[PDB]
Amino acid sequence: SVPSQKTYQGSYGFRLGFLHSGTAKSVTCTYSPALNKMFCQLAKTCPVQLWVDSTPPPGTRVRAMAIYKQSQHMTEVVRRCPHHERSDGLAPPQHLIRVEGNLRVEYLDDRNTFRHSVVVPYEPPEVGSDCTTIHYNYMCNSSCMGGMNRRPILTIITLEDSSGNLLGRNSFEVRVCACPGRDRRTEEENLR
Amino acid sequence: SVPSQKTYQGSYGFRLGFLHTAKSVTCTYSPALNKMFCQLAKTCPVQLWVDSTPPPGTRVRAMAIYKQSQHMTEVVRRCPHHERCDSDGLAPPQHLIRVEGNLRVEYLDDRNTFRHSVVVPYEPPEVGSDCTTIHYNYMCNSSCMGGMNRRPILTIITLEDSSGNLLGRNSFEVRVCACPGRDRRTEEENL
Amino acid sequence: SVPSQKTYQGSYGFRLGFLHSGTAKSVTCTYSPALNKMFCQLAKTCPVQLWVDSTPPPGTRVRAMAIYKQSQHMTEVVRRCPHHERCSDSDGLAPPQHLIRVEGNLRVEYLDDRNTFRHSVVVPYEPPESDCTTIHYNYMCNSSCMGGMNRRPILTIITLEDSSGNLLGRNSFEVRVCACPGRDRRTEEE
Amino acid sequence: SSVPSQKTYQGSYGFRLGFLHSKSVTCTYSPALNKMFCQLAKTCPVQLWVDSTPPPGTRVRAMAIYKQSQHMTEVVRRCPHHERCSDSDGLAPPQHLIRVEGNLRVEYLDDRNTFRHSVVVPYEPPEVGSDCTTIHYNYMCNSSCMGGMNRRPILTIITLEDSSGNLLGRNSFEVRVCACPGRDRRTEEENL
DNA sequence: CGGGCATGCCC
DNA sequence: GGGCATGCCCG
DNA sequence: GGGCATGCCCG
DNA sequence: CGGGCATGCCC
Ligand SMILES: *C[C@@H]1C(=O)C2CCN1CC2
Ligand SMILES: *C[C@@H]1C(=O)C2CCN1CC2
Ligand SMILES: *C[C@@H]1C(=O)C2CCN1CC2
Ligand SMILES: *C[C@@H]1C(=O)C2CCN1CC2
Ligand SMILES: *C[C@@H]1C(=O)C2CCN1CC2
Ligand SMILES: *C[C@@H]1C(=O)C2CCN1CC2
Ligand SMILES: *C[C@@H]1C(=O)C2CCN1CC2
Ligand SMILES: *C[C@H]1C(=O)C2CCN1CC2
Ligand SMILES: [Zn+2]
Ligand SMILES: [Zn+2]
Ligand SMILES: [Zn+2]
Ligand SMILES: [Zn+2]
Repeated sequence: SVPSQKTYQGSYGFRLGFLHSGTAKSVTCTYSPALNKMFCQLAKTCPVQLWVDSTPPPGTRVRAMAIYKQSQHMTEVVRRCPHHERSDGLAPPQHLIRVEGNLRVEYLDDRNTFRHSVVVPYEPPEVGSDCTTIHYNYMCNSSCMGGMNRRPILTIITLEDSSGNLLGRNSFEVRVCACPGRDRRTEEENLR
Repeated sequence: SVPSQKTYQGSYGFRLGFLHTAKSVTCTYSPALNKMFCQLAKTCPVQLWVDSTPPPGTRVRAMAIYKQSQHMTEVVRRCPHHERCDSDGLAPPQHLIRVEGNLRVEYLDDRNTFRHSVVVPYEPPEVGSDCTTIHYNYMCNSSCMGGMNRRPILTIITLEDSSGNLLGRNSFEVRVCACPGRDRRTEEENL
Repeated sequence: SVPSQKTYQGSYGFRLGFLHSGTAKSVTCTYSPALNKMFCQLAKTCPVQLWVDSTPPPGTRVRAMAIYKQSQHMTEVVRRCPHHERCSDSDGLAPPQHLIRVEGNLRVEYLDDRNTFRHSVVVPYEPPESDCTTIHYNYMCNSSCMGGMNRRPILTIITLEDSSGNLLGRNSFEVRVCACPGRDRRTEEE
Repeated sequence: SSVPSQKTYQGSYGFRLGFLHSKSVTCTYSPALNKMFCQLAKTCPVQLWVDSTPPPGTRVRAMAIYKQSQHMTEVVRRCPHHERCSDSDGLAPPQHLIRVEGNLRVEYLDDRNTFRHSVVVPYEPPEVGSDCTTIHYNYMCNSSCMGGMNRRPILTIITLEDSSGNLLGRNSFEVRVCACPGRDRRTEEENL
C-alpha cells in the first residue's frame, strides 16, 4: 500500500521548519511556504528542522521517504536514474535521499514495498536551540530521464519510536533542479 | 586507438549521398557542415554511390566516433537509460547505430578495440536507381547524460571485402536531437 | 645549453596574440600585457594566437616549450610534479610528464629531446579559418606544485619551424598556472 | 584495505599515553582534542605509561590511519614528492609517514596482507627515577601534502604487543602535521 | 555570485 | 512554428 | 608575531 | 562573481 502522507502532529507536537533562503538565482536550496515545496540542487545540503512541543523518548527515530505526488505514479518506487546510480561511503547508490554529516545514518530497502528510506536517531536540540536540523541530500534531478522523469515527488518525514510505530508525520513537495531560485519564483508566479 | 576518417573512394568510386530545415523534419542534412541532423530512433537514410559495382560478399560497416580528439579514444555507446530500454530483435541494447529493414544485418562488438559497429551486405542499386540507400537509426540523443553527453560524433561508413579489407571510406558528422531543423539553422548561422 | 628565447618575427612576420578576458577571479585564462604574462588554470584551455604577415609554406610546424625564467634555474628541465605525473588525465595522446599539452589537435606530436631531455609539443601550422591561427594549450601543473616548478616562474617559447626543423620565427611569454588567475594577475600587477 | 582497530585498550599492564606540556613551537599537544600538532620531520615525543612492566620482548608499534570513515580504508602513505626526496636517515624506507629517531633497533613493516605501514621498536622500561618511557616520533609529510594525506586528518595508533605480535594494549591520538602547530592548535581549539 | 544559451519538449 | 522547461558553461 | 602566497570552499 | 578560509612560508 502507498505510504501515508497525511500530516500528523502526534502527542509530541511534531512539526517541520525550513530555512528561508530567498529566491536569488544562485540559491542552493529554498522553501516555498505558499506551495509547501522545497526547491534544491542535486547533492546540495537541504536543511530540514524538526520542531516538537515535548521531547520524544530515547530511541525515537526520524525517517525520510520519497513518493510520487501524482496518483497515477504513487505505486512506483522513487529511485535514482540509471546514470546517477552508477558517491559516499554510507548511502546505497540507488537511494534518492541521503543524510549528510551523520554517522548514525541507517538506510532501508523495504522487504514488502521495496521503497527506499533513510532514518536517523532523533537527537534533542542543543542547549540554546529550539529545533533539531537534519541535512538531507537529493541525488537526482526531478528531470532525470529514467528516474523521476519530471514527475513531482513528496518527501514524507516520520517520527518513529524504536519499534517503528508512528509518532508524528509531516510532508513537503520537492523539486530537485539546477535553479531553485528561478523555479520557485516561476511556480509561485503561476499561482496568480 | 583512433580509426581513420580519411575519405577514400577507392577502386569503385565510393561516395555518400543524402536527401534534401523546418522544425518538423525527422532528419536533415547540412552540406555546408557535412552534418546529419536526425531524431532518436527515426530513419536516417544514407545513399551509397559507386562508379563500379563491388564484388559479391562486399559489406558496408557503420561506426561512430567522437569528433573531438580529447574524446576520440572513448567508445561511443548508448547512455545508461536507453541501454535499459526497444530492441528490433537483433540489435544489442548498447549499440548506438542500428540498420532497419535488413534481415542480413550483423552487429559487431570488436574483441580488441571494444568499438561497436553494424554491418550489412552491399546490395547493388535497384533497377532504375543509381544508388543504394541504407536506413540507419541512432538510438540516443547527442545530449544523453552518461552517453554521448553533448559531445559531437562522426559516423564512419566503410566498404569492406568479406575478409575485412578496406575498399572505401566516407564519413559525416551527426547530431541526434529533438528538433533537427532548428539546430541545423542555428549551427549554420553561428559560423 | 638553454634553448633560445630571442624574439624573431622572421620572413613571415610571426607574432603572438592573446585573448583579453579581464581579471574576474574565476576567469580560466587571462593575459597581462604589462607583464607579457599568461595567467591560467591547470588543464584549462589557454588560447594562443599566431599572427603572420604572410602564410608560411605547407609543412610548417609550431612548437611550444617551457623553460625556467630565472637564470639560476634555466638549465633545469621544466616537468610536471611527481603527484600530477601520476594522474589519468591522459587525453589519449599526451605523455604524463609533459607540462604543456595541445588540446583539440589529433596531429599533435610530443618530444622528449634525446640530448637536452627537454619536453616540447608541436602541431602542424594551419592557416586561419580569422586573421589568426589559434592553438589551445593546456598547462598540467600549477606554478606552485611541490617537486615541479615549485613557485618558479616559467617562459613558454613558441617557435615556427619548417618541416625539417629549421627556425622560421620565435616568440615567448611568461606563464603562471594558478587556481585564480584573475586574482593573481591583479596582485602581480600591483 | 581493512581498518585496524582503534579501540583504547589499557590491557593487563595498564598501558596509556602521555604528552609533554606545550607560535614558534615545533610541536604541541591539545588535551581538549587529544590531538598532537607537530612540524614535518621534527621530534614528536610520545610518553608510554604502564602500571606493570610488560614481559621482555614486548614491542611498541605505531601506525597511522585516516580519521574520517570515508577515507579509513585508504593506506596512509607519504606523498609522491616527499617519497622521492631521499631525505632518509638510512633506516626508514621512503614510503613511510611515521619514523622513530634515536633508536637503531627500529623496524619498519610493509604489511604483505593489509599494505599498511608501521614502525616498531622494543619496549624499554622506564629508567630508575622515571615514571614513563619516551619514543621520539617523526612525521615525514604535512597533513596538507597533495597526493598524500591531502588535508585529511589522521590518527596514530600505538599498540603494545608481545614478541609474536599478540596485542597487549592500544591507545591513539589525532595528529596534524603542519607548518605552525601553535597557530593551528589555537585555531582548532577556538572553534569549539 | 550568475547571465546567457543549449536542448528537450509542449502548444 | 513560438515559446516554455530546464540543465550548464564560463566569468 | 603579523602578513603575504595560494589552493580551496561556499555558496 | 568575490569574500574568505586553509595553510605553507616570509619577515
Ligand atoms: C491522522 C490519524 C491519526 O491521528 C493516527 C495516525 C494517522 N492517522 C490515523 C491514526
Ligand atoms: C540557476 C543555476 C545557478 O545557481 C547558477 C546560475 C544559473 N544556474 C547555473 C549556475
Ligand atoms: C530551530 C533552531 C533554532 O532555534 C536556531 C535557528 C535554527 N535552529 C538552530 C538554531
Ligand atoms: C522539433 C520537435 C518536433 O519534431 C516536434 C515540434 C517541435 N519539437 C518537439 C516536437
Ligand atoms: C585571431 C582571429 C581573429 O581575427 C578574430 C579573433 C581571434 N581569431 C578569430 C577571430
Ligand atoms: C579562483 C577560483 C575559481 O575559478 C572559482 C572562484 C575562486 N577560486 C575557486 C573557484
Ligand atoms: C609558524 C611557523 C613557525 O614555526 C615560525 C613562525 C611562523 N611560521 C614559520 C616560522
Ligand atoms: C617519564 C617522565 C619522567 O619521569 C620525566 C622524564 C620524562 N617524563 C617527564 C618527566
Ligand atoms: Zn539522475
Ligand atoms: Zn540515451
Ligand atoms: Zn603538479
Ligand atoms: Zn609530503
